[PDB]
Amino acid sequence: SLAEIRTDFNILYSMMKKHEEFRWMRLRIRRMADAWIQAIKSLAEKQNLEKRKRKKVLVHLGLLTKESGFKIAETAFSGGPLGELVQWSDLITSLYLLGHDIRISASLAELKEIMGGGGVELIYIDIVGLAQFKKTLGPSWVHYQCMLRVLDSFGTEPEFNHANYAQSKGHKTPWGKWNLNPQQFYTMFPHTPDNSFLGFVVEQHLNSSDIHHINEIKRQNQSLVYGKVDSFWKNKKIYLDIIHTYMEVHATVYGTKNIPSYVKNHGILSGRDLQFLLRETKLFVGLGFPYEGPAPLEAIANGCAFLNPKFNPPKSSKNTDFFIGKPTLRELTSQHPYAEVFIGRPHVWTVDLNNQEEVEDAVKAILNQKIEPYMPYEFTCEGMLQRINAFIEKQDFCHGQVMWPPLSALQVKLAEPGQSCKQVCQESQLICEPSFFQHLNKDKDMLKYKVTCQSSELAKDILVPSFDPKNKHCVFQGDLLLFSCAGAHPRHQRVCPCRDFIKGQVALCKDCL
Ligand SMILES: O=c1ccn([C@@H]2O[C@H](COP(=O)(O)OP(=O)(O)O)[C@@H](O)[C@H]2O)c(=O)[nH]1
Ligand SMILES: *[C@@H]1O[C@H](CO)[C@@H](O)[C@H](O)[C@H]1NC(C)=O
Repeated sequence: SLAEIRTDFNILYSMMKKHEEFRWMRLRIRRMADAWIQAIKSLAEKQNLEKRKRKKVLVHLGLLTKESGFKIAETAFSGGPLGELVQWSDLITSLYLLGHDIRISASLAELKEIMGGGGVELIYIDIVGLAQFKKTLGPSWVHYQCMLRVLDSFGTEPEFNHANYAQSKGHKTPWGKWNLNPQQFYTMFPHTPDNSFLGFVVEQHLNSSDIHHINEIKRQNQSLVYGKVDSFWKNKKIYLDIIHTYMEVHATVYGTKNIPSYVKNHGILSGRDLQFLLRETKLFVGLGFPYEGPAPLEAIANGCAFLNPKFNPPKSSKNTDFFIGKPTLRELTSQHPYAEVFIGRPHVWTVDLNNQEEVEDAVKAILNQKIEPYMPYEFTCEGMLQRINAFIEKQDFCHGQVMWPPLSALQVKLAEPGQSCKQVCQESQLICEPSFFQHLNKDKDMLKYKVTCQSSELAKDILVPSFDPKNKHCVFQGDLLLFSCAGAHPRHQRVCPCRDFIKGQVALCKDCL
């Protein structure tokens, strides 16, 4: 009944052989196996993994069901989308190494059998899979809703999750409306503090001697374009011509008349051959699309600089077809906001693609830069293992455990008008902690944080609790499902729950382990 760390992948390989659909994830795990095993042993030596209850975990890969009809396994080796399979691979591996009892499903039949078998304590599922869960189980699916952890790359904001409020606000999207605790949504990058950051591991294969003699390994004038689809290259000729002035321009593109004649195409590469190419490459070139993928972090892990297209105005539902109907109003300041804000120079140059001088200076700067391979701790094997272990042991929506994060981590901030709780926490080098809103939502609570309510009313709005400092009037939350880090009050101040984070591990407060 106690979890024991696993240091051998034989049982896992055996589980993943039972579906052809898993082939790409099995090959990824096999390439990263030595790094994973080093990591679970290191975590267990540093940090108490003893006396954890072994959980029966349902892992339902909705994106791999026939019923979903996505053909993601079918395109996995021919340049189709891999972001979601990267994350699923690293989640399954983490659960397995931590010694949990994983039951993998990629069919309605398996979903129903596993849930039928009882004893399920935890459910990892995607958005397509969640619809299938509700349909397969029927009305008692809600009996399990607190055990759901919903892999949702781009995030779901409270205003979209609340079905009745989303309708009241005229949101016409099919997405959202699950009425979950929004911390139950597991994102690819830590961009949505209303949600939990799951992430993944950045694959690299530089041994200690590679990292040291990286200046001698790298072709100093080799650039590689990020963009495995020809359409991504539309209207990039002037940009690429500026880079071609200084560097060879390599590509990994399928099929192409958006691609200048001078570009050295390798076509779609296997994982190992891509990694070898990144090891050789000085500059990884963003075209603007796709948004918030793993590929740039792979380049940075291999000592490549990332040229990150800046978006002014920021891209969102208000101006970008891709974002219309997504259950979020979040704006992207660049192709890879994580790379921009949490890594930055010298590894990431965030440049206006249109500004020829800024692009030319970035390329010339990057050529003159010393290579330092870098991975943020949260995207290492040991980082992800620490994060998902903390979530499994500590994160409880079923009212069975102590409060987490602990109240001790609460730092109240007042957001100005036009400023969200996400923004005011961030610019204090903190992060919004939506589990703390419940402590900021009445007169006697506001006194503790030096806010004085002469008058107060209740509103069912994402923008409250709010404070008019001019009138000393407080608006409190009437619908607890509408507590939201996202959203700026145009008139009043927001009362905002912030927490600290372990540096390089934003998911976790300093006292959260
Ligand atoms: O020729 C290639 C180009 C990319 N990739 C991989 O594709 C994965 C997904 O990265 P991307 O950011 O392109 O995300 P996607 O759009 O597939 O979700 C990364 O692990 C890359 O290593 C690959 O295997 N071969
Ligand atoms: C890059 O470097 C190679 C080898 O030093 C050189 O022959 C080539 O002309 C360079 N190409 C560009 C576009 O700068």
